[PDB]
Amino acid sequence: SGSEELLEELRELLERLQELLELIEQGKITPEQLREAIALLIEVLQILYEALRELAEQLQRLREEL
Amino acid sequence: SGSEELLEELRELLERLQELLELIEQGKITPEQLREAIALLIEVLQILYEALRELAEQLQRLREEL
Amino acid sequence: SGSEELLEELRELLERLQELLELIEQGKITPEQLREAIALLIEVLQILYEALRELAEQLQRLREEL
Repeated sequence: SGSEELLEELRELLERLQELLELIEQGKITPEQLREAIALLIEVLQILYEALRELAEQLQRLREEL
Repeated sequence: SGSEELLEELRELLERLQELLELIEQGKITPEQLREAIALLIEVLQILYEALRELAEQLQRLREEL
Repeated sequence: SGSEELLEELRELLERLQELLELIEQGKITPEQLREAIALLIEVLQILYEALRELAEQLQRLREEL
């Protein structure tokens, strides 16, 4: 579906966020990397919101098919 | 549905987060704005979690209608 | 379902994020706590992404059951 393609981007961005998470856990993240992590969180969330909207549209269209 | 109303709030908060993202991309965000972005990310996520829970409840109720 | 178990972890992590949000709103959060909040946002998002993928798989399997 389309939701899938969106989930692929969630996946890759989250792999970079996983690296930033491990830097936080290690105590090594710089201010520039904290700003990168904030930006990636916003980018991920915008895509996850769109995938949510598409899944809600599918569920309500099928609710309208019964 | 109810999920929709929740998605509207995700939408507006995300428009402010889009502005903060562009400040990060420009290299211009202040510490106060980084703190604002973190707060908005938490607020958005709380709403997206509730919308997720409602959609999972709908899917499992329909799973129970078949 | 499985999505539920995932939503429980979203719930608890979000209760700690709620506390960090209130510190931001009060003007009292430290840099260490800002880093904690960023890490928790990434952890929550990884779980919410997995719960999204599972719900999309369920919807598309049922789409394939009609």
